[PDB]
Amino acid sequence: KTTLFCASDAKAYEKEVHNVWATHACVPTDPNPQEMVLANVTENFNMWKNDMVEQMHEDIISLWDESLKPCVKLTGGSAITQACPKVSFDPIPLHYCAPAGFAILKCNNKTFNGTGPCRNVSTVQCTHGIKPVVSTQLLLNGSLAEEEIIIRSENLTNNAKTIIVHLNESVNIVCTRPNNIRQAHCNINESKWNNTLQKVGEELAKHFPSKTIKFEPSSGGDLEITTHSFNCRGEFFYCNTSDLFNGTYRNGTYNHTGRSSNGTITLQCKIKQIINMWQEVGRAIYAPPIEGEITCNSNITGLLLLRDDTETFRPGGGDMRDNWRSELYKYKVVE
Ligand SMILES: CNCc1ccc2c(c1)N(C(=O)OCc1ccccc1)[C@H](CNC(=N)N)[C@H]2NC(=O)C(=O)Nc1ccc(Cl)c(F)c1
Ligand SMILES: *[C@@H]1O[C@H](CO)[C@@H](O)[C@H](O)[C@H]1NC(C)=O
Ligand SMILES: *[C@@H]1O[C@H](CO)[C@@H](O)[C@H](O)[C@H]1NC(C)=O
Ligand SMILES: *[C@@H]1O[C@H](CO)[C@@H](O)[C@H](O)[C@H]1NC(C)=O
Ligand SMILES: *[C@@H]1O[C@H](CO)[C@@H](O)[C@H](O)[C@H]1NC(C)=O
Ligand SMILES: *[C@@H]1O[C@H](CO)[C@@H](O)[C@H](O)[C@H]1NC(C)=O
Ligand SMILES: *[C@@H]1O[C@H](CO)[C@@H](O)[C@H](O)[C@H]1NC(C)=O
Ligand SMILES: *[C@@H]1O[C@H](CO)[C@@H](O)[C@H](O)[C@H]1NC(C)=O
Repeated sequence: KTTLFCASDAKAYEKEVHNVWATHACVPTDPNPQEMVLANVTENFNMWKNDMVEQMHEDIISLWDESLKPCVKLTGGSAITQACPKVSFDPIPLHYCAPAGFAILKCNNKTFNGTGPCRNVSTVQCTHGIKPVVSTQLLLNGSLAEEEIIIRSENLTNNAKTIIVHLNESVNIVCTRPNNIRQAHCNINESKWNNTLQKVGEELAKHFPSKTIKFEPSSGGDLEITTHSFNCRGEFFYCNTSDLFNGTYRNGTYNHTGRSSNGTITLQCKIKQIINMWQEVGRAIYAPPIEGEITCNSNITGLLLLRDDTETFRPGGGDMRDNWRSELYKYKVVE
């Protein structure tokens, strides 16, 4: 309804690039924030049409332009060349704050699916701290649901609409390029993956009740959406999830179909230099990988799915506003 500002813990003395950007663009966080409950009000939210998401998307585009400069950027006809130094890159949390005379309304219902009316509301001046993590298929390093796994969609009957699964317990994923230069792998505990994909099948079943629930690898598209892609320490990883989204949930029981080995699923990955950009339609070329071991240890805290008797779900992604939505869903600017 208005333009918001960001607050952060960044420090002007980190040269990590999120820190640099935030110290120029954000104000410091209030050490003790005000929050004002109101259990009577009942207030309508819509996470799928929330202008906080558009403002955040702008900010993160700006951060990546300042920070992860490509050697070449192809946008349509044009090709732009610049210095592409290797940088230190680790996302930090960002708070979005309402300016003077507006407030941010927070929905306090633990199972609120992001849509419709909400009974227990609050007024705050800033959101919680949201780490702007760019990735597909798996949402990393977010904040888990309080109670049960929530299923969010602008419209579950429209199978073109992305489904956000909000996990209530996180699942560890560890990706490494050991000391090819391009070759890397990720490891997930097959047990924890089994467990969470069962519970996700249960919630999906509540919404599609006759049908069998199948998980299957992403069909087609750019490598960025057909693998789980993400930035780790500056380098762009592309990890094959064919052994991860691979399993059936038949009779209130889940059966994993993908290959494990000693109780860990291992995704093969490549570090790539030609990137399809998430900010706009365009390509970006980066320098070859840094030296040594490149490792990220992340929490899978949500999933992005697309639905095709039987209902089949494939990993989705590609529109980073859904990443921001998965965090901003309980908030609304007012007044
Ligand atoms: C229903 N939604 C389907 C969908 C599928 C695929 C995409 C979108 C949307 N895009 C999308 O919405 O852009 C936002 C937008 C919206 C409206 C108008 C313009 C732009 C992307 C369009 N950009 C290209 N074509 N170059 C494409 N996504 C990626 O390229 C991607 O994620 N790359 C990547 C790079 C690095 C990392 Cl680390 C990473 F994790 C991922
Ligand atoms: C979310 O809840 C609303 C009612 O609050 C309901 O109308 C809508 O269908 C639900 N959507 C999903 C994806 O569960
Ligand atoms: C998370 O939610 C699921 C499904 O809604 C439920 O079965 C499970 O017990 C919950 N787990 C935890 C750790 O709260
Ligand atoms: C969402 O789903 C379908 C589109 O397939 C359509 O009936 C309408 O847009 C929506 N329906 C409901 C119940 O929201
Ligand atoms: C879940 O993973 C463990 C580890 O391999 C396995 O022993 C167990 O049988 C699996 N459960 C399934 C596939 O339902
Ligand atoms: C992932 O690996 C499988 C089997 O190794 C292969 O068939 C599939 O095409 C791969 N997908 C991508 C996007 O690399
Ligand atoms: C599941 O994994 C196996 C081996 O890891 C693979 O052969 C199979 O094609 C995968 N399922 C699908 C639907 O791709
Ligand atoms: C997730 O957070 C951990 C701890 O801050 C970090 O080491 C890891 O690299 C993060 N993952 C991504 C993809 O940013």
